[PDB]
Amino acid sequence: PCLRKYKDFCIHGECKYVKELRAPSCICHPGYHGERCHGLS
Amino acid sequence: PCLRKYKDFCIHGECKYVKELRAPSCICHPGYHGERCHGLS
Amino acid sequence: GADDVVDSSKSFVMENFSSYHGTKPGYVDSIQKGIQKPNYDDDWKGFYSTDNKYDAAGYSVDNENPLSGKAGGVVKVTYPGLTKVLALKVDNAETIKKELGLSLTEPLMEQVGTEEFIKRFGDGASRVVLSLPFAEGSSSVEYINNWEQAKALSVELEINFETRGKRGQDAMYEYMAQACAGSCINLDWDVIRDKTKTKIESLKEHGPIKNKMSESPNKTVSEEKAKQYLEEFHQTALEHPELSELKTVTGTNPVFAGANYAAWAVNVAQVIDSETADNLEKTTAALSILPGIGSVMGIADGAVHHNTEEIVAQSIALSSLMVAQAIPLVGELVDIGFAAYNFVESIINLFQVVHNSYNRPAYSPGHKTQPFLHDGYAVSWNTVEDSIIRTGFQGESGHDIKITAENTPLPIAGVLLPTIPGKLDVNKSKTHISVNGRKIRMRCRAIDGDVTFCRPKSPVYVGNGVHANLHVAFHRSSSEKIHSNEISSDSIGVLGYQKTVDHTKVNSKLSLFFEIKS
Amino acid sequence: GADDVVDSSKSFVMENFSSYHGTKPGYVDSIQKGIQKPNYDDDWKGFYSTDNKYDAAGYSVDNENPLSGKAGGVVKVTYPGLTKVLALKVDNAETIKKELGLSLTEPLMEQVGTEEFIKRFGDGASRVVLSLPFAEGSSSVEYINNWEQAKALSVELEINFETRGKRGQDAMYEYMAQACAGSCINLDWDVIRDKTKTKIESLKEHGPIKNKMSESPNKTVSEEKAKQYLEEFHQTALEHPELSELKTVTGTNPVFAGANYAAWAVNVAQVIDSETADNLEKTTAALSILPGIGSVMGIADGAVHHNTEEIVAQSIALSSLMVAQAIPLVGELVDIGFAAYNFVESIINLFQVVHNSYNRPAYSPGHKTQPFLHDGYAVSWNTVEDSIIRTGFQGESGHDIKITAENTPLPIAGVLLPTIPGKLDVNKSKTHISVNGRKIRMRCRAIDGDVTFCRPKSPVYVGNGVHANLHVAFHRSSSEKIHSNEISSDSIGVLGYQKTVDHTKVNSKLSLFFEIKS
Repeated sequence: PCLRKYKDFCIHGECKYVKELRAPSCICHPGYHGERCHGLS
Repeated sequence: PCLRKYKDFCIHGECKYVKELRAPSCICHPGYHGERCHGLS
Repeated sequence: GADDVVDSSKSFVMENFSSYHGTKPGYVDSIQKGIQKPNYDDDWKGFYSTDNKYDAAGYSVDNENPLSGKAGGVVKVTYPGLTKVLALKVDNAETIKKELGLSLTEPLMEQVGTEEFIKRFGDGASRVVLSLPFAEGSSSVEYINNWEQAKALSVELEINFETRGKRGQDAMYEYMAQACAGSCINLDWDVIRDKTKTKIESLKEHGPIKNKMSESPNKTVSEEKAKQYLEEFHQTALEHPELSELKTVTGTNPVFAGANYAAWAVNVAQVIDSETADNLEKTTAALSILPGIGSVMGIADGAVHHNTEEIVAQSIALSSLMVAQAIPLVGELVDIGFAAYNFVESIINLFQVVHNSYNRPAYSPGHKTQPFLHDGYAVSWNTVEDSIIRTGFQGESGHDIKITAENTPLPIAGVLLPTIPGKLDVNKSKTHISVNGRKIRMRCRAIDGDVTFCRPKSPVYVGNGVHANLHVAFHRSSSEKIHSNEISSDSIGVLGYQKTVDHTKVNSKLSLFFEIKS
Repeated sequence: GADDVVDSSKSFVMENFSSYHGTKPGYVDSIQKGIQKPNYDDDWKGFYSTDNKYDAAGYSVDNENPLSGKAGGVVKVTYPGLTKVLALKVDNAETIKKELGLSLTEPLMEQVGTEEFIKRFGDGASRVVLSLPFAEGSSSVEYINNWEQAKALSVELEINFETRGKRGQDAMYEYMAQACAGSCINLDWDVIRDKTKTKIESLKEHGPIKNKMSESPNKTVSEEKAKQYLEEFHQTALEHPELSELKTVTGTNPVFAGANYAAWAVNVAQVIDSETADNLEKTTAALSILPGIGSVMGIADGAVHHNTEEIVAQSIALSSLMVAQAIPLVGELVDIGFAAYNFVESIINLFQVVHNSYNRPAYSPGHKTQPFLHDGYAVSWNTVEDSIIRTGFQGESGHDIKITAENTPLPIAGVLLPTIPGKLDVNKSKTHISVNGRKIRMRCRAIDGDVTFCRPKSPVYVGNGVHANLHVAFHRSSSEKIHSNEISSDSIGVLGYQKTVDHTKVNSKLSLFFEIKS
């Protein structure tokens, strides 16, 4: 689902659909934060 | 000034005018909180 | 070093050591005959009990359907003869074995069952039971029994929830409410179920309600326009005599506003679908990750305001009628059946979970290491010891308070320090605030003999990326202990920016409550 | 027990021990000839220096007018021969004397100067200097010299701010900016002073500005109606070509909205009066306890967005023109002279204080014990060790994360755990969240090999009076250390309620950043 629907959602992170909660998530790369891993700090 | 102007401001606390900041303050009694020491916890 | 992993103060030997165990449904009768055996740390394989029957109760739910299953029960298990309870300072088996000099190549609980271990650490008892603090934030402990030694246990029943055949998990939570009812919310959910049902039907058969129900566009619409309908429906619905008491306890607090019930109704409509709406577990599941629930629960400011069966019922009833109006405007299912059915059941369950949290002992904002969150700031004692002001000796003590703010730069005007002349005065020179490393001294001054006020020499701002540590230094001239009557205030008032509260310009007060000891 | 109060790792002996000292104004030349002597703890009487010249600089302001005085300078003081730096684990003199076996009936720093102490703890040196951590949140240390031993010091000048004759404390802060400029805000305040002055006059002589200045009711009005004027004046003023760059960097972030400059302008108008408006110390004093400053400073989200002389100047200029419009509407003084005069000076000083905070090293939200404050929640590592994930060994480790919310009951859907298979995996059974004592187990599941997701078995809410502790347990199967390239994410994602971010339903992510070590 990250391929099709939630593509490009995650900025500085890897998209992972969390089935249980029925929503995508972004595993922020080192130092980033945000639902979409938009910011550093 | 707590006598005249800021009377009854403090609920569950003792009024003390803080000269430096030019404003009253409420020293909350044990367990109370709030600018006016309105609540317990 | 046994003294390094064994908390001897909490270790002891006793005759007829008894504890409690949460029993899943379907195992209530069977477990009453004997304890029988059926992770990444093979060491903790064992039968687990607790010193608290109410905590034990919590563990009586279907592990299959954990959110909304039915409850099993609690049994009291006792060991015949003598039992050594060895409380542990750590829960790392490897570290425990090293310090206790054991086989690092075999599981921990199995070594705890060998006679070698029962001889050495047993201090006489027939068997040993490990004891670790139940959890962080609790006084209860967790008892870890060796599987073999545990067959020796004598199982006697304490309570059987399934036997009460009560809806959902009512029996279970009614039991837990006893913990405090010796705030303390002890409600009768049967009554609440009754009243809710009665009110939902009364609202439905009310002229104005039906009248407003017609003004409903009835087909999907933007959520912006949906809220506006629900808010209007709300104001109207709240006029109904049955909900008189809700209209009253609701008009003051913003959390309980109609806009809040409206946005809640819409949230629910947006996440429930035909699949979900059919299953109790699936529903309660969706509902539980939605914000704004405190609005219908009447919970805000550290208190459960909807403390009665009557008001609770009225809130749920209103929430259910609203959810029913919301569904066609943004949902996608069998429009209403859910609202009076599953929604009520799930929401009732969530109320029970949160009420249970408030009945449990806890440290309020500003106590021990709990943060006090107000006006954008977040302050708290650096450590538990900092929150404790000792007395009965002549001398100093220092106290660190972590301070920061959520985003934009917020000021710290100064700090109000309660004092007891002779026994507790401010050490004007050992007292400062350091902002990101910058140690800033403070101009202190006894306003009264009851409170000193310290103000930073250079301006102090905290925010995202700018933290500070306020270091209050106290001095004692008398070696006499502070007496209760003397304590005129038990908190330190950190002052933030200047606001206008009820017509008077005052500074944001962030409180750090302390305890006088020793 | 000397090992109990003396941090030997940080203790050492060196030839020509040198340190820095902040010199108040008027003492720059005199101190360059020799260190000479002139609280509730008589023990710490002594000459104080620091290992950091920039921190030392901070202490060069008039103790009389601490907020906005002028700067003195920094001198480097050196001890001839050998000097023993005895770093201390505590700052309680009484406790130090006991453990160091000294005269409990005489001051501490005086015993530190006696040959007896210099012999025993001196390890050879001619004198001893006490060393304590400068402050909480810093790497710098504070050197406490004995008054007698300190005459032996050789004073050499490092910097003289007063000699630069620069406005306010510009010289001083320009110096401190060097600390990072080897974010890092290194501005030229002279330029900013120029540009601001030029822009204020340009705005004043602009048609539309004058045009709007006339629509001003010019006499006291309600603050509700005042804001509306200032907001309109704002939109208009921001159209001016000189402020082009501000109009751009301002249109996105809400903090920088015209409503924010408007409410700020009004706050200022309300607290400044003829007395205050005349004095620089008194003004800066009033201004510093007002909220909303980040709006004119362009500071929000952990960043100083107004990073250039040009934008800084434009913001101050606009803020000054607005303050001038605000004064007649709710103030009570000589209507404008202040706005272009004292207001600019004070505000410039506050900018400098906050910029200095961001240039200093600090832990961001979610790092070490710093809380991460988002969507009403407040989470953070229980202790610094918890934020550190060790590697290079086979075995477990546990990690506590304090979680809570500001007011109403907020949910915790579950938690996302980054993993490196074989070196770092979740111990599904040693992992749980305890809410007010209630230990709740979690259903974990490796979504990928890169992240496991754990969800609480029973619903979890936190709020005012309802706190929780998430305990993440890690397991290592390989004794090989995790390598940098392997680390695909350095934080733990605690998920809150479900919101809608840029059209997609996602859960509030609260991040706890960690460090892999050992």
